[PDB]
Amino acid sequence: EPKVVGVEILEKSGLDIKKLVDKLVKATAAEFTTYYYYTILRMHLTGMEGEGLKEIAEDARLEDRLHFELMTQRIYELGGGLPRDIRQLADISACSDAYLPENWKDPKEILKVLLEAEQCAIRTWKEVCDMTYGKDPRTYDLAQRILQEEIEHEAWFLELLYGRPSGH
Amino acid sequence: PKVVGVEILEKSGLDIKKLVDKLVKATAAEFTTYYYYTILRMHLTGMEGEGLKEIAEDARLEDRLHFELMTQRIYELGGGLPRDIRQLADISACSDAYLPENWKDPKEILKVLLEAEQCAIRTWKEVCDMTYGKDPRTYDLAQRILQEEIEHEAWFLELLYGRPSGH
Amino acid sequence: QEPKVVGVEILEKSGLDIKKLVDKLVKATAAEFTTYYYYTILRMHLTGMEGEGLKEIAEDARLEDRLHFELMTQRIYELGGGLPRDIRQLADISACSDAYLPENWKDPKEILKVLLEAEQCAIRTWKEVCDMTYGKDPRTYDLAQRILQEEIEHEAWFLELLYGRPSGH
Amino acid sequence: QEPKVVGVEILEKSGLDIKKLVDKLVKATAAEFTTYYYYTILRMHLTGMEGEGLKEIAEDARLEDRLHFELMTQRIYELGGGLPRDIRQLADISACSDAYLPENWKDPKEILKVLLEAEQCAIRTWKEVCDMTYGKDPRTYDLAQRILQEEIEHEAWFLELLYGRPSGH
Amino acid sequence: QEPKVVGVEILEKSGLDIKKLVDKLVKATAAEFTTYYYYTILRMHLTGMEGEGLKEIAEDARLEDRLHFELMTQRIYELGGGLPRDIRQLADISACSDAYLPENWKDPKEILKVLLEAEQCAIRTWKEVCDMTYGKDPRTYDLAQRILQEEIEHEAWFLELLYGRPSGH
Amino acid sequence: QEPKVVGVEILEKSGLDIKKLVDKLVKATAAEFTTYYYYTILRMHLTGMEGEGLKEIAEDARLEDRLHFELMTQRIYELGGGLPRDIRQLADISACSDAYLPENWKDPKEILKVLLEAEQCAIRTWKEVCDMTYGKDPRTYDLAQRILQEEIEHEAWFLELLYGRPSGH
Amino acid sequence: PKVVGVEILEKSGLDIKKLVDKLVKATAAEFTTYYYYTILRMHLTGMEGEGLKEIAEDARLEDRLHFELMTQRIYELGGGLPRDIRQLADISACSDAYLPENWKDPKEILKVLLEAEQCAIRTWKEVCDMTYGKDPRTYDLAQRILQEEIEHEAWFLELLYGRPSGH
Amino acid sequence: PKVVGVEILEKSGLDIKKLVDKLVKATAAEFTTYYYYTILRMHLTGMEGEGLKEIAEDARLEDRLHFELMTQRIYELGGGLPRDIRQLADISACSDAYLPENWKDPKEILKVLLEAEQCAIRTWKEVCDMTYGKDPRTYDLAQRILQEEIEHEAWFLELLYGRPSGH
Amino acid sequence: EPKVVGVEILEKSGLDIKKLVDKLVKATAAEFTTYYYYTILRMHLTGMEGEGLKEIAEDARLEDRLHFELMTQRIYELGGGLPRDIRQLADISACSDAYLPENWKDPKEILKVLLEAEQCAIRTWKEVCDMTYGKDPRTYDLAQRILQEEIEHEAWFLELLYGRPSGH
Amino acid sequence: QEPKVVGVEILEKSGLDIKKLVDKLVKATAAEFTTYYYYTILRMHLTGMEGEGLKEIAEDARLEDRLHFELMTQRIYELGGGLPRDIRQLADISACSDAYLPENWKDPKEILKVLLEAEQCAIRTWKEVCDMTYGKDPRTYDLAQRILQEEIEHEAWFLELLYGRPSGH
Amino acid sequence: EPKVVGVEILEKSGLDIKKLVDKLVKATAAEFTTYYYYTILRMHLTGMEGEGLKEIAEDARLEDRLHFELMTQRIYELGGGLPRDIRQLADISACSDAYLPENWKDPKEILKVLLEAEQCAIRTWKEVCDMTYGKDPRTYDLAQRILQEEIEHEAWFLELLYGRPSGH
Amino acid sequence: QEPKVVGVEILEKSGLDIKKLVDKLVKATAAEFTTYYYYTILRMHLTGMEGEGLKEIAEDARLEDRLHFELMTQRIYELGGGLPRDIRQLADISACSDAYLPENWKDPKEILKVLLEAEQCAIRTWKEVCDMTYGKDPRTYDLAQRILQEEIEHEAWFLELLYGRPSGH
Ligand SMILES: [Fe+3]
Ligand SMILES: [Fe+3]
Ligand SMILES: [Fe+3]
Ligand SMILES: [Fe+3]
Ligand SMILES: [Fe+3]
Ligand SMILES: [Fe+3]
Ligand SMILES: [Fe+3]
Ligand SMILES: [Fe+3]
Ligand SMILES: [Fe+3]
Ligand SMILES: [Fe+3]
Ligand SMILES: [Fe+3]
Ligand SMILES: [Fe+3]
Ligand SMILES: [Zn+2]
Ligand SMILES: [Zn+2]
Ligand SMILES: [Zn+2]
Ligand SMILES: [Zn+2]
Ligand SMILES: [Zn+2]
Ligand SMILES: [Zn+2]
Ligand SMILES: [Zn+2]
Ligand SMILES: [Zn+2]
Ligand SMILES: [Zn+2]
Ligand SMILES: [Zn+2]
Ligand SMILES: [Zn+2]
Ligand SMILES: [Zn+2]
Repeated sequence: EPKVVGVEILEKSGLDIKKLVDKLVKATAAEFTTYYYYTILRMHLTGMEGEGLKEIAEDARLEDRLHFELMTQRIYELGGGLPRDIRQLADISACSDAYLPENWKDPKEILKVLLEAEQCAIRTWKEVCDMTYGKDPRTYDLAQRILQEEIEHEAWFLELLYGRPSGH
Repeated sequence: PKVVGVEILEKSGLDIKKLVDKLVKATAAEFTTYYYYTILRMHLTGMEGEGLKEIAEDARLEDRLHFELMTQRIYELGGGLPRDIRQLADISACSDAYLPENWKDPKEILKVLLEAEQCAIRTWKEVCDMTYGKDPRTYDLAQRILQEEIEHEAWFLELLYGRPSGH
Repeated sequence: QEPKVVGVEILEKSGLDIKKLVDKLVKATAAEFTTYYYYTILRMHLTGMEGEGLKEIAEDARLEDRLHFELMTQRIYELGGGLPRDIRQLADISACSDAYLPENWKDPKEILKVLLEAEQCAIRTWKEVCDMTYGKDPRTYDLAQRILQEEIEHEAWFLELLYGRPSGH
Repeated sequence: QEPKVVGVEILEKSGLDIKKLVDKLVKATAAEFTTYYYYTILRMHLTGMEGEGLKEIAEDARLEDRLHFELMTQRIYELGGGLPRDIRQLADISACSDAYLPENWKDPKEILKVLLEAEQCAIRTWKEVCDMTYGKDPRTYDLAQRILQEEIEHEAWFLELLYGRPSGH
Repeated sequence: QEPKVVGVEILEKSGLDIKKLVDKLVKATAAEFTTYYYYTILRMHLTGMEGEGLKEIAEDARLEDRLHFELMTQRIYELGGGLPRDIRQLADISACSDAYLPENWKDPKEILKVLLEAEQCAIRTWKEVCDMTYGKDPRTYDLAQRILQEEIEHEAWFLELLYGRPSGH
Repeated sequence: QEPKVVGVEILEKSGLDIKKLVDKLVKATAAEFTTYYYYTILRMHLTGMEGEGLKEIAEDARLEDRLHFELMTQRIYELGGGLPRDIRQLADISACSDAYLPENWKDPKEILKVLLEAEQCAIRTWKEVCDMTYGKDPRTYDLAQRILQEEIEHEAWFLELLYGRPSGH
Repeated sequence: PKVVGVEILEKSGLDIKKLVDKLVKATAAEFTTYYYYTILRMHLTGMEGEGLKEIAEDARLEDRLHFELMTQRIYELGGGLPRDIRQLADISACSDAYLPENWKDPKEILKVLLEAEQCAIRTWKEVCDMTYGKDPRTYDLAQRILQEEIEHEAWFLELLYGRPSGH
Repeated sequence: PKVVGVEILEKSGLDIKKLVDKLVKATAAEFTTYYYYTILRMHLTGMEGEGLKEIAEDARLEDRLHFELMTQRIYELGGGLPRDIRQLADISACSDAYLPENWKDPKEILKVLLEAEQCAIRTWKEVCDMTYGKDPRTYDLAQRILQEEIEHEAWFLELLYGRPSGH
Repeated sequence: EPKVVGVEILEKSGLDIKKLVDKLVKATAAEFTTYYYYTILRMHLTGMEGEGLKEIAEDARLEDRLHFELMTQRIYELGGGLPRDIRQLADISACSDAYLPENWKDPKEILKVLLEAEQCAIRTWKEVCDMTYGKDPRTYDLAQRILQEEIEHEAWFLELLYGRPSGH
Repeated sequence: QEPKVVGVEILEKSGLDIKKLVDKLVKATAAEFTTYYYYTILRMHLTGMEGEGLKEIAEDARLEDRLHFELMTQRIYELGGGLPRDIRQLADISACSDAYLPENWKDPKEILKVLLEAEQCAIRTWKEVCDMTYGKDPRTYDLAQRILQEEIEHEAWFLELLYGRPSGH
Repeated sequence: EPKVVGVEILEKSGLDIKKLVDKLVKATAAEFTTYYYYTILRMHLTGMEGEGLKEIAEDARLEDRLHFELMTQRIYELGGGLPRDIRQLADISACSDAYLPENWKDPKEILKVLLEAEQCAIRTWKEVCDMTYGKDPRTYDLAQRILQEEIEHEAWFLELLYGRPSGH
Repeated sequence: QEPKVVGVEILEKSGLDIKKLVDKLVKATAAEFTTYYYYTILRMHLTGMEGEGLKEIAEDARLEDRLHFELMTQRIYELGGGLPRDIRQLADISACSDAYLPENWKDPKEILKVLLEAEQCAIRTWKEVCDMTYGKDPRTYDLAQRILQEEIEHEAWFLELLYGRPSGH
């Protein structure tokens, strides 16, 4: 088999690459399911109450799809892969399925689901940062970038649900 | 002069005078919509109506382009717009989208917008039915317009009621 | 009681079975979503000097199929339908068989075969939708026709690679 | 092996004669290619102060007809057909009569007559294709309809110049 | 409560009659909206080889006058006025006479005469607004001045076509 | 001795008190700078589902007012004036009262009231500058008029939100 | 022909022949500036003059556009440019901006630039005074130009002396 | 009419009738190339031919622009294109770039492309030699075209053989 | 009150968030005052000596305004705010007021003030980096980005005052 | 010291008379500057419905000739020459006769004649420069050739308008 | 001499700046030689085998030239410089000269050279990251960015030589 | 045996020594590469208030010379030549002397002298290539002429800075 120096420099640090890839896959799986589940959640932000909220949920959805594309590349660079079956992907997702709630006509119910998904993502990508910190500059940078946007996403929904200031 | 773009329609047994008459009435409604939606958008005020303005604005501008689009086709078919602007108002396929009395309730404005769009859907669907399998040019343009009226209705349905649609 | 939806009424007047249409739309649109996932993996494994040029053709199909998902999803909700609540449901009701990475994937022709079969299924799937909406539902027909148009192109791409059959660019 | 082409199968199921369709497509597309050549010459000879403003209208038609050629050529190969081997064959099978420079070309109305007759032939030609593919072949219909749409516009341009007949811009 | 509108107060302090100003603005803005309709028809009928180059000049005026309508309508509502409830009312209160298609429209000079008279009326109309707002209402003056500026250009275009009078481009 | 500044001489010939003008300009421009700061905080606290849509309107005003600061600052130096040496001086000489975050800011109407009052002060402030420069200083008048024009729009935005009063977009 | 854009000015008691005469002389100076600033910019050489070239270049190009701008207006008012280019030079509102003798000192070039701009300020200010409250079109264009001449003077004042201005 | 753009060439002792005749034959080859390269590109199929299509496409589109470019010049010199499109085919400077019999081997297609480009190089080089030192306009355009034919040959040489060239 | 997971992940590290926000506010305050004071400093880079220097001071001014916008967002994400009064902001600024010097007609006097402001900013943002290093990826990244531009700004003015090479 | 200018040395080695070349360049470039002035007037007077479409062709020539002036002026200074101190000197040394507005300018053919004669002079003028720099001065040749190229186009435009002679677009 | 605070903050950390600059110069020298040597290597990726490979080698070449431009700036900011002579630069390069191989007509021979150059770059920039980690935010960020692209470059050539998945 | 290269054959027919040409091209192109390196260092040391404005002129030359390297390198391979195997070879065969940082670099005139001498060498170098290819090799001549054209401009820039000699912008 071939010498992969991009991997060797990580192994020298004592980094467990199988464990890292496994965490990346679960985190990345959650991004893909988010892209699906946030589609439905955005659709159901209806009425005059929910109208302005759609574009905030839309932004999060599209940015999370790009988080999937971003970290997928890295998984393969490290010698890992995505699950063969899409159902496997759903089952190993780092996060709980962001289902449409029962009383979805109250947009706060939708916002709670979005908020919980984002909070899970924050914990998930923060764990990846802690592992790659001081060992894997490439993975750390990508994971830090993603984490940075999840923090923003949580801040958006916190501002809508509660009266908590954040951004724009 | 020989107009072959018309001859190919006549061969299909399409009544062109009747078609143009329908096109003019449908196109006239697009022009009045451009005027009336201006006033309806202006009065979507307050914190309730603020986000609604841009949705009404999008419909208004798209409907003006529907007028531009089908006006070209009317003249290609040998027809024309009414000589007087008041005639145009009178032959409009749709009822006048007047500002309602309790306009400070934005739902009243949304009701008027919704009714205007629903009329447009029925209007352009009729044109599609006549041109279907006979007039590819007019069908395509009418279909395109109808497609956007469906979207417009869906927007206002989502606002008035809690009914999902688009973006 | 429930709102009047005239965009749906004009379809019902034609005798169109809207529940049956929406069902077909959901299954077709579900296949576009799974394509987006499965083509990702298929594209990743078009490796070596043989597979290098093939990646961007598979990429083009993947990205266009994701936009097919976005496009028809909007229409499904306009018709009063919805996507499955669970992502696993979506996978299961898909109109097409799962485009799994083949066993001998290092032969790029094996991957091309899987891509081709997926596209061929999509052609049949969207053609059925066109036949139902033809002369009844202008909006759904136009969107389904547009999608079908690109699936035909996608098939043609992979036919040109697998066999020596001329198509496009 | 001879490959399964599902984009063709779905057409055959409708009872569409594909050999006859491709033959019509080739003759129509040939006329587009000759238009691109002949309209070059016709445009060149729209001279003087009378013909100056007419050049750009003939130019627009020329370039749009060249894109019609490019558009439908792709579709011909997707259907398993091809362009004629020889360029002279193409000229001979053209759906339309050759748009030759008239004898009294210094009268710009003589040139406009030739342009108009060429467009009128194209309208009839692409309308036939629409009638054949209508309800059977969504892809070919859509493309042919798009082209027909522009030929109708082109005829309208020249009708407005020759006679005083309103149209577009 | 009835709100304090300081953008209006600063005008009242100058001794400006706001009801009279708004009335003039509405009549002037109404003429812009009717122009957009009537110039459509006038442009359509600038046919033949004589009228071909004239279409785009009439087009430019039409589109610019539609933007004049949009521009001043905003200002009317800022001043606490509104457009007429009915579109027929708008037509009736228009500052200018209806720009009807003339009888011998096949002579493009007949159309140019109508265009010119409409522009000349607009110049007088917007010049009056400038005189009223001059030294009192900077916002309305600036907008009216901008519009007047383009009406002067429009008149100059048609004067150059009808007569041999130099102007612009 | 000191350079001849003809851009200033033409103003002095009109009898314009340049020291007094520059003073008014500095105080007006100081208010634009503090607006940029204070609107930042006000925008940040337009939270919840009530305040979400209001943020971008407050944002637009903030950014436009910062450009008003940039615009008139250039002019102040052209007239031989300058900004205060200390940033605390600037705050104190501001033409307008500090747009502090209100106590019950969680009611977005409280924030809107503060925004409205700031804009109303700016309208009065720039209108005074227009009155002084009117018929004497074309450059300062034009810039002050432009700014005033946008403050009128800003007021209209917040009037439409607080009360149901129609304006713009 | 009836020219209503002119009639509205005559009603104000504006002397149009006198106005056009001033406009032509002012516009002529803009044309000569375009020529003379070319030569002045070329000779802003050395390490001293290197940064100065682009400031002189900006003025030159803006002044050429002033010529284009007001030339249109002259013809709208029924006037015209001089038949001969030498006439234009002679009726210029400003003295010829000749390359000075000790041009290798860039301050000499800056002095010539500054004097030309100062003349332009006085020239266009006079036009503003005449058209003020009578001719909105000519006033607006003249005001716009004057505005840029003020900026141009400020640029050269900042270079020659230590006087702050802009960017 | 006096055509001075032609007179300046005649003074150089340039045979303009002979030049135009060569230009027409060279330009005719560009037009046929646009047709024939279409078919050649279509048949660069399989995994072997996939990357080759875009290189053949680039040549095809550039050669069509060569036709547009020199066609203008032919008319400036008082010449014209053949009345019949079949005449154009017959007077082409180059042999017809027919699809070869064993086209499924992409090297067969590349051979045809290469031969067509090599003919074009010789064709436009001849035009450069005639116009060299006499006709700056025609020389410049011919030189430009020749420059791209050299590049086209280099592309196909790199594909057929292992010969380095460009990108 | 609401659960803010973007904050919780920082608290787990042992990061003092009140102390961090306090440092961010003082640093961010200095960026805002820079935007004001560099306006005046740029205006007074006059003559043929100062002409080319204006655009370098302009670039720093505009980039520092964006540093204010950037870190302000983050302050609110962390549950902090800007001072209620603008005068408070000036008083808590991390840096000394970049006043116009007395002999400003010598452009070197202006450059000295600009240089001292930038040097203060370097120390200020470096302190923030040291605190957030290995605990707060989002704040660290933003502070590192800003620091990176302050280093460039100092290098610009060092190249003008002294003959010290840097960049472009 | 007097500096070594190698860009000039390489020309002197060819036996090129640089003083004579610069003199020709100045006279040719002077004609471009006067063209920019005179073509302004000529364009203004292409009025009526006859002259309307002709304006933009005269406009294109005017603007392109102004860029010819800018282009070759740079080269004159690179060769160690300069433009005349006085603008009147420039007019007098112009390679071409002054393109004055003709007496019967209301006939647009009279204007076209003047334009044509000016272009024909420019062709002869720049062709001379090409002949001198040919095989000696690559930079001056290339620039002169580029200009000549556009003058040939300009002559072709006016020949097509005056007479019925084909050319371009 | 002048106070350079951008350097002082590094010295406080205990960072050896002479040693760091020396490593930066050798790393940066390798980027410059890469720009030259990859030109030749790309030229010789000929035939129908090598055609698609040219653009991948082109991308690496151009990105490595930008790595040279990027880190050169930083070298001067730290008070270092490039070698006076270009031949010195070649001799101190961190990497072995990426010469055209003897059997270059086999594109795999070229790919091996490209791969070895990229693997050397990975080790080189990873060393810089390890030194600047937790001491020099600016240098670390730039070196991390470069490393990130070298990892991608290695992954490209690994995918071509062997059948190893990576990116696009 | 070896492929027929017609782009080379047409040159050989002219009697052009291609081996000698390629050799000159390589040495000229090598100097463009070393310029890119050496100008980097020279630009870096144009410090202080004296050198600030000079940096961007040196930058422009550096970047343009790197593109000269890219441009002619392509041509060298088209002619069947190649770049030196070792980068040290390239440095040694360079047509120009190494543009080293001078000892008293803190005087920007010392740096300008080095830049000027490098450009002057490039002018002579590319002029020689033009003389050889003149009337034989249109492609190489055109590229070499273009490069020469920019070296003349580069020299003119540095002549204007070092001495007071007018040039361009
Ligand atoms: Fe998220
Ligand atoms: Fe609508
Ligand atoms: Fe597909
Ligand atoms: Fe056509
Ligand atoms: Fe008008
Ligand atoms: Fe404001
Ligand atoms: Fe000026
Ligand atoms: Fe070719
Ligand atoms: Fe800073
Ligand atoms: Fe000319
Ligand atoms: Fe690399
Ligand atoms: Fe150079
Ligand atoms: Zn995410
Ligand atoms: Zn509509
Ligand atoms: Zn699809
Ligand atoms: Zn066509
Ligand atoms: Zn108007
Ligand atoms: Zn403001
Ligand atoms: Zn001026
Ligand atoms: Zn060609
Ligand atoms: Zn900062
Ligand atoms: Zn010219
Ligand atoms: Zn690198
Ligand atoms: Zn060079």
